[PDB]
Amino acid sequence: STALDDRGEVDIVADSFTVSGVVANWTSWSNGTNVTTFDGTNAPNGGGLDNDSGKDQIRWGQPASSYSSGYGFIDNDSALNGEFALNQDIILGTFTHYNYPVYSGGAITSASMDVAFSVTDAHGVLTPVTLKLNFDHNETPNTNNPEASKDIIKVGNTNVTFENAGALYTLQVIGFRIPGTNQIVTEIRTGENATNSYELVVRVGPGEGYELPSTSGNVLSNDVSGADVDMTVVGAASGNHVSSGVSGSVGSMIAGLYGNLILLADGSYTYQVTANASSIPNDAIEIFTYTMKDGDGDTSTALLSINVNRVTMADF
Amino acid sequence: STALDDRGEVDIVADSFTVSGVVANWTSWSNGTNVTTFDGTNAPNGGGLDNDSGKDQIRWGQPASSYSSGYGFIDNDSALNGEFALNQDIILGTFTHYNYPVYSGGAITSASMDVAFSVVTLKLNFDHNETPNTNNPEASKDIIKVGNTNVTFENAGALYTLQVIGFRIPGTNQIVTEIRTGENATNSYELVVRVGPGEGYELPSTSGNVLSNDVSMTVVGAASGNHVSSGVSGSVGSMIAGLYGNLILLADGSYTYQVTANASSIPNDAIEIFTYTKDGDGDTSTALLSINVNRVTMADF
Amino acid sequence: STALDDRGEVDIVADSFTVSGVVANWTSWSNGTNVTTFDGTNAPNGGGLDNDSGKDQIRWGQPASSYSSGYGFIDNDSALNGEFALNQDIILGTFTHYNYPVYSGGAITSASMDVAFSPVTLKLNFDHNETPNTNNPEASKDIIKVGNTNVTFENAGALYTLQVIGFRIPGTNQIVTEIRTGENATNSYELVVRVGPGEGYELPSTSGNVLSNDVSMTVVGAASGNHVSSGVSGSVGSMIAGLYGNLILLADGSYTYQVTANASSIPNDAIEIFTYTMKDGDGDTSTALLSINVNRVTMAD
Amino acid sequence: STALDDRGEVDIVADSFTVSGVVANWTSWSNGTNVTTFDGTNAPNGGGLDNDSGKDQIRWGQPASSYSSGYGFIDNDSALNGEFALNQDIILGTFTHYNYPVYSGGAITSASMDVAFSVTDAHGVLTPVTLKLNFDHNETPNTNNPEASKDIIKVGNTNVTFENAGALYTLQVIGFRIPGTNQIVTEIRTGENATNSYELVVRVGPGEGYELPSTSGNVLSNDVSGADVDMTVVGAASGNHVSSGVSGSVGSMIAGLYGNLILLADGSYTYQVTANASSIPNDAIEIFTYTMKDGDGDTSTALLSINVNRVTMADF
Amino acid sequence: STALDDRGEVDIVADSFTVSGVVANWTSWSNGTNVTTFDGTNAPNGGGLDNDSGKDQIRWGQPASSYSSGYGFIDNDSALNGEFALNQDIILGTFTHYNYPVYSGGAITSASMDVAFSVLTPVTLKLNFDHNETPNTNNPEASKDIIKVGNTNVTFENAGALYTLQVIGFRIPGTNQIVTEIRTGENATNSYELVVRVGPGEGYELPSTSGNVLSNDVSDVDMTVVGAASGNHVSSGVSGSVGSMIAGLYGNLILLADGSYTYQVTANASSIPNDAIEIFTYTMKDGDGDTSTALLSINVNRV
Amino acid sequence: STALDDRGEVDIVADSFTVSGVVANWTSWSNGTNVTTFDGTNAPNGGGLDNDSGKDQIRWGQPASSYSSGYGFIDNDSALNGEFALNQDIILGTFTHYNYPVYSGGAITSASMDVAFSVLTPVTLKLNFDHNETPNTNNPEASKDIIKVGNTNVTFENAGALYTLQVIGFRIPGTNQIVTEIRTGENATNSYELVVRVGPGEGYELPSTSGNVLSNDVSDMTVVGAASGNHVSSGVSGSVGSMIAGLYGNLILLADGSYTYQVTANASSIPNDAIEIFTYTMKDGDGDTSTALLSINVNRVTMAD
Amino acid sequence: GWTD
Amino acid sequence: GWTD
Amino acid sequence: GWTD
Amino acid sequence: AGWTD
Amino acid sequence: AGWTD
Amino acid sequence: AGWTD
Ligand SMILES: [Ca+2]
Ligand SMILES: [Ca+2]
Ligand SMILES: [Ca+2]
Ligand SMILES: [Ca+2]
Ligand SMILES: [Ca+2]
Ligand SMILES: [Ca+2]
Ligand SMILES: [Ca+2]
Ligand SMILES: [Ca+2]
Ligand SMILES: [Ca+2]
Ligand SMILES: [Ca+2]
Ligand SMILES: [Ca+2]
Ligand SMILES: [Ca+2]
Ligand SMILES: [Ca+2]
Ligand SMILES: [Ca+2]
Ligand SMILES: [Ca+2]
Ligand SMILES: [Ca+2]
Ligand SMILES: [Ca+2]
Ligand SMILES: [Ca+2]
Ligand SMILES: [Ca+2]
Ligand SMILES: [Ca+2]
Ligand SMILES: [Ca+2]
Ligand SMILES: [Ca+2]
Ligand SMILES: [Ca+2]
Ligand SMILES: [Ca+2]
Ligand SMILES: [Ca+2]
Ligand SMILES: [Ca+2]
Ligand SMILES: [Ca+2]
Ligand SMILES: [Ca+2]
Ligand SMILES: [Ca+2]
Ligand SMILES: [Ca+2]
Ligand SMILES: [Ca+2]
Ligand SMILES: [Ca+2]
Ligand SMILES: [Ca+2]
Ligand SMILES: [Ca+2]
Ligand SMILES: [Ca+2]
Ligand SMILES: [Ca+2]
Repeated sequence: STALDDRGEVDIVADSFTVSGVVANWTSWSNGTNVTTFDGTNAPNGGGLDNDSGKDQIRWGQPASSYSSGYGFIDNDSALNGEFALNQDIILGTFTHYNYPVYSGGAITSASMDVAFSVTDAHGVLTPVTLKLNFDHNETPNTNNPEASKDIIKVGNTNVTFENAGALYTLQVIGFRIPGTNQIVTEIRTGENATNSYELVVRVGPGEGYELPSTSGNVLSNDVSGADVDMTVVGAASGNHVSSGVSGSVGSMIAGLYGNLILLADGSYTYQVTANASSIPNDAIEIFTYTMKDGDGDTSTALLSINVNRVTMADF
Repeated sequence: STALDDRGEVDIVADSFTVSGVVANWTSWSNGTNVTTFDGTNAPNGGGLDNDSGKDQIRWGQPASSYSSGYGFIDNDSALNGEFALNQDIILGTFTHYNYPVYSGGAITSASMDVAFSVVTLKLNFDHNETPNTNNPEASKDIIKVGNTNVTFENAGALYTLQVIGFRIPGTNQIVTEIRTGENATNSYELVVRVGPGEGYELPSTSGNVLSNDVSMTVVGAASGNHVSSGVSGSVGSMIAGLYGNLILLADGSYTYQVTANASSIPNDAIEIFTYTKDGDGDTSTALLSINVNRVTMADF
Repeated sequence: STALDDRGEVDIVADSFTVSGVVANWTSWSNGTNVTTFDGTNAPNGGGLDNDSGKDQIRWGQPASSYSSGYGFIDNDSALNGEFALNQDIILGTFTHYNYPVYSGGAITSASMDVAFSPVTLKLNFDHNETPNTNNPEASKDIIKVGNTNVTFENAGALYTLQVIGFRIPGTNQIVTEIRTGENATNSYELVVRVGPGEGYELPSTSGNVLSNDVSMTVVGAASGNHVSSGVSGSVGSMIAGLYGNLILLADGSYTYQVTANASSIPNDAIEIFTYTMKDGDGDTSTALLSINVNRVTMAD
Repeated sequence: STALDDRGEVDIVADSFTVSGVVANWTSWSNGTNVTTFDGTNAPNGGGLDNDSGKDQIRWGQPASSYSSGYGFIDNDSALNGEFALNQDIILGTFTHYNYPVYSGGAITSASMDVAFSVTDAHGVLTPVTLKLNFDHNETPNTNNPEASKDIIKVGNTNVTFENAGALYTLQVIGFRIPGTNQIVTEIRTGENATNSYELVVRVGPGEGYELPSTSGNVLSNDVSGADVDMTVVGAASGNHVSSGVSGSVGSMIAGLYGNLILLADGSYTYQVTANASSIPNDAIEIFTYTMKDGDGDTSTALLSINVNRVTMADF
Repeated sequence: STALDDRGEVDIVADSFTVSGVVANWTSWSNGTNVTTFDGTNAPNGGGLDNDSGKDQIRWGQPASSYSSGYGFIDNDSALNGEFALNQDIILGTFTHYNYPVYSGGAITSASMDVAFSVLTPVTLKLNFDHNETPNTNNPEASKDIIKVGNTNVTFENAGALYTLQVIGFRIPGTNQIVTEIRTGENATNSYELVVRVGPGEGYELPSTSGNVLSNDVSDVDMTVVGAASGNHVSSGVSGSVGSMIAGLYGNLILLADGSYTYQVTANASSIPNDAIEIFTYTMKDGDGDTSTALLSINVNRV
Repeated sequence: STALDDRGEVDIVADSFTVSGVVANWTSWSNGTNVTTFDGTNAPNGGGLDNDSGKDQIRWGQPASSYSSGYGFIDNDSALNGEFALNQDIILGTFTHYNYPVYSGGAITSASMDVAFSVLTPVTLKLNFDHNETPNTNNPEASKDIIKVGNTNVTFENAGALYTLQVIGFRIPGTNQIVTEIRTGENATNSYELVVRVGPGEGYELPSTSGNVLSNDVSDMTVVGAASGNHVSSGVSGSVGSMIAGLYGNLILLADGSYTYQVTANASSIPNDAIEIFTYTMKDGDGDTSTALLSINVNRVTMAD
Repeated sequence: GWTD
Repeated sequence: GWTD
Repeated sequence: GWTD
Repeated sequence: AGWTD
Repeated sequence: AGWTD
Repeated sequence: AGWTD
């Protein structure tokens, strides 16, 4: 019995749209007293400045100690330099949670913000696109326990599909990130009398929802055993470990250079590209090792090699 | 450099379906004690009457002081007079939150109500938070969250969607998607829905670019109405309220206009007028964006 | 005036899919301290054993009294014996909520688990509320919310959807979508899913109108079974339980019947019988039957 | 030798209970297909209306021609006006047999109906009494012979004992009666595609079973003969027939005004009050004549006069 | 381990009442046409003669071929000679079923006869009959008509104590079999003795006694009855019949595996001598598997 | 006018007797040809086996096609494990009807079987059967043979108090319906569970309690609604004088407030601290309505109590 | 002319 | 098509 | 050859 | 205590 | 009493 | 020791 080398390939669109500056507007909220929305200012609790007249700030509550609570979203227009890259984390802006003590009952329970922008094709055709974001808000009753007193925001994983040069793209909310970290969260917790700023991360790719590029296969399909022996995957790992063979991790998420592998005992696998397109070179290959066992109990090891191919929207 | 007037148009289906009386049934809930559902009665906590045998009331909890908490939905069949108008706020009924103090742990966490009718079933979902009661009465309020669910159905070969908008205090204009109700209190709200063509509900809309026909550029001002004498400054990228809807116009001339008004509020020959005002030299010019808001029938769509 | 007998038919796919053992992995979470994921062990708080190396356990918090809180999902591979039946409740596994007292602030707010099998992956989502603990033990319970997620996949050229139904106490019939668990306790629930044809999961259903072949009209009564001798009064627009599913019949004769039963519970030659009574403008009543054939088909169709 | 007049007396309780409306429920049955139990309606085969929500109708079988067979019991609450009289025929209701042709095998073999009603208990609390009725049913296979094809019902002579003001009483089923007739039957025969309605007759009286009031005696006890000339009754009759004397009917049932006499050759007799109490006046006396013969062959005639005394329940 | 002889006793009242001639009257019936009742006559279908004026005959139906169907009851006054013996089969009379073909639908479904007699205390026994005049076909067994008699009774007082007279059933004369239903062919008559018994108390019950044979046996204890039989079979020992009805001279024994027994006197008192003893044998087995046999001797005392 | 909650209670004896294996004997029958009785065997038509020598089988008729018709009763000694529970359905055994075609006229019309056991005190329950071997025709439903079992009983003494064992009837295994007559096709057998119950007193009676809910009401008053469970929020309409199923038994409540509640459940199904809850709505002369609860304790008690 |  |  |  | 929600 | 959130 | 969730 002998395990043979397997080969696969996955395409990742690596490309960019030309886009305008983005404009954020708080459009709707439920409940709350003294709710205001506005374009950010350098007033103490004004949220800071942005290049537009959209109302990027929202506030609520009668203050019990100083300022009103609320949210603010400062766009990333400068650094985005007029471009959205595909299959690439995009910092749309920085979302700040302003949590202050307000008299109880005075806060919203939910709210929604529009982010609008135009998209140019190669012929100069502009396509207006609006992404809607939704937030559930829990201004918690304040007690002597400061962790329990934190206020909690929940961001929905909303998206928008739009057309460009005759094909569909989807922009999709991923979540919130502490700058300089890699963890995305979908809920934020903020202490009273504090602010909390997070990058708001989105991605855009082809099709009607956003999906990480992926490929699937079966590594046992080409392996060799007597007509009267069944084969089973008993080991898997990132990289080339053929000398040693491998044990365990069957059905675990296995991190490679560009993405993750799951390989099941019956040889079926899915590989998913999680890396930013910018991190993926030309001639990119992802290598895994697996070990198979046959009915006799004999083991054999081989490689699964998956070409990560950078392609264009036009060639997709 | 010269700004040139711009024209656009947007169609709004203005029409109606013939429909039956609607029938509401609480079909499912999660958690809770002493949970009952029933057709409303004039018992004290019975919810009031409706013209059908659907179970429009739900209750839960062991009462600590008087009554059980729950929800009730009294349909608006009488005033709807057998009709759903398109792109028009519809009061499907009145939703009442009965919040009473019940022994802790006794309340549901969620529930679903069906609303059926002939032209179809709309499913509504509710998350429920019966909050632990303390000396702080605002913290002690119980909270309801309604989902923005919908149903698509066919009529004369085309798709329509009925969509939940949310809750409204009667005689007000604000829609909310969560309700907060004090203990030993009831809270009644209109439940607002809309129906229109297609597979989801979407407000009628149109898009364009006002700089496309201008002569030389950056938009530096926008406003509702005709302000050509003065020219305009600011509001680029803000939501600008007109008579029938809202405009957003960006610095590169791209705009979207969205009809929010009830169709009933939109006359024939309806036109929405905006003004906008700069070239590389720093010279300014002002012109108008005129949008027809056309009432059309389902057939003419 | 005379009510005539009606006949309907609803088809329920009754077949099975050959599937691998399933493998669960906790893939993502938000917030929390000391979060770990792992393949279950027979350590005290290790969750128990499963036949795979997927990380079926998640734990969090700095314990204040003994153990960390978390979740665990033990698959049902043994009893599922390599098969998913269509339109049949499937116990995918047993989900346990481990709620212990952890120092405040230390728990996740949400998390997501993948369940893979042959290559199809169902994603499950959970909102978590580790509530601040007080002297009120019901208020101190921690709450889990599971989403009704699904996955569509292809087989022999046609689409199937697997869909999360919710949580069930074993040996009971109630599905919930939220769990409440006391502090220093565990809570285990069957996780129930269903799979059927198409791009979402939908219970098989059929619709009609019973007055269409009547001779002369308002439906004034409806009931399960054959009650023609007596005639029937009431329940117009209520959910009427039959043997295999539910009927709603409105006053204008329109009805929907929905098969809720597990396919296993539906014999060959299965028929669902209802009775209705009609009233005409004269005030004269007449009663008849609505007979709906529930037909077990194959994926082949 | 000389026959001497004889006397006797018998008490009949004549009195009434206050009672509620009665409520009938079919509680159980054996065999049958499509068996339903429901409150009566004015549907064609619905049985008619009654003032309560008890299930007074039962039906069975798949109809072969129109309707299902069954039974229905419409109470007599209106005319009973809240009262049960003692030792008095009571029409509890009207029982109808609905016999239709049903596909063979589809009918019950038996069934039971409860009839419940309130009567004040030891403390004056209105609490219930329940009479259980039992029916054997024979839905006969239908042929060209219509008499053989009739379906047959048998009702049991069941009863219930209950307490009132410290003294027990027993309501008892007598049977079925064609209205306006006097014959009670315990079985009914009904043609196919027909209905048959009958009064259901019950009686209530004191004690642990229902028994017609009765008295016994011997008429020869006070008659006069020589020590060795035995006396024998050779005639008996209703009324006063002393002028003529009487011959025959010794040991026959002899109808009087209020009841029946049997008098045997050795002088022993039993008299039983069958009349409704309502038919029995004050100062009611029942008169019979008998003729005696002694060993010599000499005959003598006299009277047996039995007072029928109406008494209350207070009197026991 | 050793089985020890067991003794028991049972009393059977052996005695008689003085009674009058009995008088039968058909008092009630349900359904039927041309229903008549009467004192029997020597007319062809008149039932024969009896010493009284009670109506001992009943008839029904429109004859299709000759006579009407019905029932008749001729008392046994002559041979009873003024006496009812206790715990003794009594032929109260002879019941005849007259089954003739009558036009369909014409027969009763049920009927009731009184039998009155002095003991001087008047007593009345009520008898009940269900009647099935079956539709006649080419199958003569299916066409037979069927009578069912109830096992009714009457309790009455004598010298301050209660006696019950009880219907046992019907018997073909010169046979030992009692039945409670009769089947009679069309155009035929069927005569049966009507058998009753009277004894002390509020219902009639065969005299009986109960006990346990293992109670005095020696063996820790693990004893089980494994055999039983009528008579003395100690030499051989007995195997089987545990829990079966075992016929003795005067009655029946049932003995269970745990030693409990009931013995019931079925014999007519007339058949039971003075110094009557009923003997049975049983074999016991202990936990070791060792067997032992002994006797159960039950005295049958006439009182 | 105001309806006031009402309380009640009912005791159900929950307890068991120690009993021997039971022994069945066919003792008597009327009519029939070639009638035999015997202890069951594994012969084809022998009825199967039981642990005793009682004659549990009876047969009759000249066979026209194969076997003789008859009855057989296989006791349930193994599973009963030496115990009779009170107010609890007891499967005494399995009764099988063997219906074969026999030459016409050859079948019994009736028969009786004794079932004896010790409690030591022997006890004997007598069972009675009416039999109708119907003439066979082309109509197979009409040709079925019919059995009727009587609802007989026996009272016996234990530790100075009376108990009654009572026949309930026949049941298809795994179903809940009791019947008192069986119909069996020709050339077929039909097996059922013979269900009995035992409880205190001189006849068997389901535990029960009675009362009046209007007695403590505040005001003419009339019950206009009743239902199982707690429906006070809504109030209730209808079902006055209907049998209302609860968890453990049935309620009938009349318009004048009088009610009877009867425990039908097996004692095994009744927990400690068992309570049965009903709702009723009252209407006064003004036409005003008020709703309240009737709460009944169902108390498990021993024979000693 | 049926008979019983 | 027998009936009862 | 009738049977029951 | 009898806490309420 | 000056409850804050 | 301290606040627990
Ligand atoms: Ca390979
Ligand atoms: Ca911007
Ligand atoms: Ca700005
Ligand atoms: Ca801004
Ligand atoms: Ca705050
Ligand atoms: Ca807070
Ligand atoms: Ca322009
Ligand atoms: Ca309605
Ligand atoms: Ca209503
Ligand atoms: Ca309703
Ligand atoms: Ca509350
Ligand atoms: Ca609260
Ligand atoms: Ca697994
Ligand atoms: Ca494992
Ligand atoms: Ca695992
Ligand atoms: Ca916790
Ligand atoms: Ca907690
Ligand atoms: Ca119809
Ligand atoms: Ca005299
Ligand atoms: Ca009534
Ligand atoms: Ca009624
Ligand atoms: Ca009724
Ligand atoms: Ca019929
Ligand atoms: Ca018939
Ligand atoms: Ca001994
Ligand atoms: Ca005589
Ligand atoms: Ca004579
Ligand atoms: Ca005579
Ligand atoms: Ca005849
Ligand atoms: Ca005949
Ligand atoms: Ca009350
Ligand atoms: Ca046994
Ligand atoms: Ca045996
Ligand atoms: Ca046996
Ligand atoms: Ca047969
Ligand atoms: Ca037959």
